[PDB]
Amino acid sequence: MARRPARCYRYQKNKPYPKSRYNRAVPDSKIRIYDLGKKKATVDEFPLCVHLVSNELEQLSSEALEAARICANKYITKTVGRDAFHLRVRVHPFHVLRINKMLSCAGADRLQQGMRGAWGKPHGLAARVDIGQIIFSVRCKDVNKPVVIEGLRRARYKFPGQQKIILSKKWGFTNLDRPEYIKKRDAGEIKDDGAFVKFLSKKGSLEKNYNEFPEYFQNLSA
Amino acid sequence: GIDHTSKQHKRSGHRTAPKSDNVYLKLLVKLYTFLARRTDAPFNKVVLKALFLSKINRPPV
Amino acid sequence: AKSKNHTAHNQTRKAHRNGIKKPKTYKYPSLKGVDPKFRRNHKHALHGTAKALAAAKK
Amino acid sequence: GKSHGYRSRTRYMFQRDFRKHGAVHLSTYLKVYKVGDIVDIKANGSIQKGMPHKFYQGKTGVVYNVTKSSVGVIINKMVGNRYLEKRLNLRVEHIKHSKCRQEFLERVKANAAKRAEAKAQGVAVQLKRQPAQPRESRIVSTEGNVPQTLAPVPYETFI
Amino acid sequence: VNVPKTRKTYCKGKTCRKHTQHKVTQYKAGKASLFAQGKRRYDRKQSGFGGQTKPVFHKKAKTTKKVVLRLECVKCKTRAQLTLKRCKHFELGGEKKQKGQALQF
RNA sequence: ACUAAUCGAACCAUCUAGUAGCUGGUUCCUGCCGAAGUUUCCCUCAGGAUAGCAGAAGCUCGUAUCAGUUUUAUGAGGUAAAGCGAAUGAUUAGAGGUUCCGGGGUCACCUUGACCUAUUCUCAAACUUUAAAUAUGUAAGAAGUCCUUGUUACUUAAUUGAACGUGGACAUUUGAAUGAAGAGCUUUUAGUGGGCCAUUUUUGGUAAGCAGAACUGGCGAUGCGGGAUGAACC
RNA sequence: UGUCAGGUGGGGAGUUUGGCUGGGGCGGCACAUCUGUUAAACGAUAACGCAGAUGUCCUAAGGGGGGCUCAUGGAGAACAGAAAUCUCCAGUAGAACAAAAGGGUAAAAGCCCCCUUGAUUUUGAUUUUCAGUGUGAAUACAAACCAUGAAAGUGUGGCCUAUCGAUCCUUUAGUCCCUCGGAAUUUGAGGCUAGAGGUGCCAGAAAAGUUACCACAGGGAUAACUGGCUUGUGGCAGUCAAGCGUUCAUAGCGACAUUGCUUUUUGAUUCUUCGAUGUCGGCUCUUCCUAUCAUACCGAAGCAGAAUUCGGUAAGCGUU
RNA sequence: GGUUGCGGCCAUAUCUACCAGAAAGCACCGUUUCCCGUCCGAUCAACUGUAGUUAAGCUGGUAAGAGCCUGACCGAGUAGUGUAGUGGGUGACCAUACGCGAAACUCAGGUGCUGCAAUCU
Ligand SMILES: [Zn+2]
Repeated sequence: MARRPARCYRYQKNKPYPKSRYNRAVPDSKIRIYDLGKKKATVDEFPLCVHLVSNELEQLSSEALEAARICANKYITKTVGRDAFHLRVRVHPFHVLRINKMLSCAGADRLQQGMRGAWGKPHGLAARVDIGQIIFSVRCKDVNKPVVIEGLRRARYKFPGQQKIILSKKWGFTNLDRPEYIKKRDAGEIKDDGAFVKFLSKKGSLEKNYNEFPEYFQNLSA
Repeated sequence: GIDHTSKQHKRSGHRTAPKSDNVYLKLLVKLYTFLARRTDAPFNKVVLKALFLSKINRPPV
Repeated sequence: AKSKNHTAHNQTRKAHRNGIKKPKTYKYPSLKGVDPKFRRNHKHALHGTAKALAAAKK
Repeated sequence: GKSHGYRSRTRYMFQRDFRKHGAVHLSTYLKVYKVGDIVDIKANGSIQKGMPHKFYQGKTGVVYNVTKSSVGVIINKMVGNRYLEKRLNLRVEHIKHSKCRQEFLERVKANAAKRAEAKAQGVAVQLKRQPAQPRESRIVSTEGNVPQTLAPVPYETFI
Repeated sequence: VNVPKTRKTYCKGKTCRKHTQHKVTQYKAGKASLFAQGKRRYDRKQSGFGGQTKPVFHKKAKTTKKVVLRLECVKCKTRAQLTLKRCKHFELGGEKKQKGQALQF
């Protein structure tokens, strides 16, 4: 069947209806890959973190995320190469939209009842977003900043509503502000773990804290 | 335009005069209306409001 | 044909028109359902205390 | 269709609290209930025999009957334009003493106590409670406490 | 459903007043026994013209009968009735269960 | 088809003023009060009975056994929110670690097929630690408090206790606030039992002046000023 | 031939031919019940809302008591392999509890073992549905008698929330009881008290269709027309730009999305009309809109000319 | 102050590692005539407190311990929500006024407390 226009399912009209054992017969989401670019770079390689944040409360159709993801990748890749960035599609397609299946054939009024038992069958998936929630997060080196904003600008155009390109003060995908993460990385409380980093807590078994973070204890002692 | 907590123009709901036609039974009420009003004795007030009772409310003694 | 199934509109208006009123609790509630063992006492205890006050009244 | 069984819509009213499942603490059967006591109803779901209906959970009423293992509670009930009286067969596992009434009782002993000394000396001992009165005047000194000014903070994304 | 041929239950036989041994059977309705008051009335009403005059049952929904048990006190020969729940198939005291038994087919 | 302008059962008279849960109509004035479209049951859904809302007749008393109210105190809830480095269910990315219960490449031979652990992203009406707001139960005494000791076939080992008591002492306040327009009770009967809309919370639907719900208030039954005009809006 | 009986007997007679329902019919049961959600944190709350289930099953899968802990994972043990049985360790329950779901349960409400019938009698009170009616189900008791346990205690069926039925009539049991009225006896019948035979349309008629020959009462409480709400569907338009276009995204298109307009379709609805608004198409005739096919004047092209394509003002004028 | 028997609240008590335990007590421990029970005196039962013994168990302590329990002007007066507006916004929703007001997070603490009885260097 022809895909219904996104104008119909724009708003958060219905309560969440996710894939569960009560929601059995549903198709799969169009978006499957959520992390793109040089996704396995360490945290320091990509200091700057940019977010594409929705300013309104609507539903992002699952495939609209896939549609914007290919566009955001494609400008970014061809401008600064394959591995100059790492974009993460934060929000996920869990809300399963419903379609009431209809017959529009000649004289379909006979074979179909209209609104009797009009509970809709699953039509697709969409991502529920509220105001201020991040849609896209790209992390890259700071000189790449013009490219990622423009690349995010092209991705904004696949989304309904208004979205904002905000230059987050955090150090990449971390939860730490730039000047004070530098203090933390310098003091040596940070071990990479493939793509993200480990923090040393003031609480814990000191022997394990020593196992993971020998450099902190050496740095203080020295 | 005021709110009305209770029902307005609500009759007191009690018999004020014997709605029997009996003239003699109205003479007694005329006498006791004067006594109930012109005395402080609660007894006259009681008998005055017992003369108005209907036949079912004035059972034989 | 198709009539509205249920509507509690104006239901609380109606109840409060005559006022929602307590059952006007009285002293000495009914000994109804009270423990039959206890009740079969209270007959005798009252029977004893009445004659005791009667004898006291002489 | 539609169901209104004896215990419908009780997915969470008869759940035992977190880490409070299992055996009822043994003080429950030890509390003594006398006719006239004011008790509330909180049906611990663990004990299935003698549960109250889900309407009475939280309803506080007096005890009118005391039985081997149960007590009889009177609860007023909203039915149309009148309150009905509901006498309930309640296992003591589902009830506990009301702490509201004992607060009033201990106050009464406090009122009687201070009235007793008021009989000797100090008439007009002001029995009745007083709500929070408007605060009286006072002097606010500034020794070491100069009023430090504030300014509204500029908007920052903070993200 | 299986219930034993015997049961130790109460017997209000004016002499027992205590739990006594019982012999139990399936309830039998018994012969219709014409000359009953309804049958005499019904024969009078059916005789003549007008065809069927009283309703005749047609629509059947239940497929069970509440089995009633004809409790019979072994001593005083007093008969009492006990009812059970509905049952598609019912037996009287046969093939007593054994738990740790093999898979006999 | 035709059977006297009458025919899928003629015409005339009567039973007959047949029956109607259905349609139309139901005649003077003024005054006071004044709704309902909801519960439940019905071969019930165009209708009834029953409860409710209203009137009238009042009756018993005289400021209370009160209240669409608040405070204080003490309960109850599992919604909104929040949570997944918390359970179940999902979920993206990686990082580190295996019995001869699979190396698929030289026998124990690096050997890409695992799960487990420390993280990371996003969730949930039929998930949840926790958890509001509003709404909600009770109490705020004189039918109470305290002391003395009588009844019981009930209870205790007991002349212990439980209930009811008997006699004694309990105003500036008889034990929070505000108000009370009188308070409480009965009888009886009319009409109603087609509702609709607005804010907010909502369910199905793409949506609807759509269908169904919760709270409240309105229109119906209502004029008057405003929105040029309008049943609901101010 | 008369009477009675059995059959046959739409020839004929009478009558019925459920309800709900986004018109009705079909379907379905939303008609009696249950769980979770919807249900908006007391309660109550609907839809032909969603996920489902019930009309049974059990002398044990009831009751009491005793012993132990289950799912799983890991380590091991000839056959033995992932999975035959044994042993140990970790094991907050991730198992089981008859059956749908939910709640609840660790010296247990789970597995095994022993005994038992309380799944008994008399009734009454109370809770839910609620009119505070009945049925159903359930809670607490009392008088009894039993069961189990050493006892406390528990037990008036299933761990709890569903598993079910009025008057009449029949039949069975109990009281050996009352009556048969002019006395008596015995059968017989009728009573009283406890059930059963069933009414699932589940507060309970005994009930098959058609009407295009129809009629009546009505209904816009309800369709078929239009109109109105909305625009899914159809059409039309737009934004972005992966690419096609030899090279080049945008000459012309344009996938992936995404934003709108229209009532030129079909929808959904039941607001207006059922004491009638004459129901398609064609003939004819007028006007209007522009979302322009031609013509006027233009701009753009992968427009040399000509043919064309796109777009602008433009509905004046034509459109057989 | 320790121990035991019975406990109340039911992790501040739990869990995982290490250390310590005078006296008493607890337990481990020794043996199967009788009772009793099991494939198996391992469980249970009996009997000796005798052969020993802190290795356990148990109790206490230790851990920048997980957890759990408190607080915090840490988050946060945030999210949310009651009321109102001829408030903004096409809408989605948002701000405001009068109120109430979380949770996660972070920090700071703590790791049982008692009750009856007997007993103990
Ligand atoms: Zn007998």
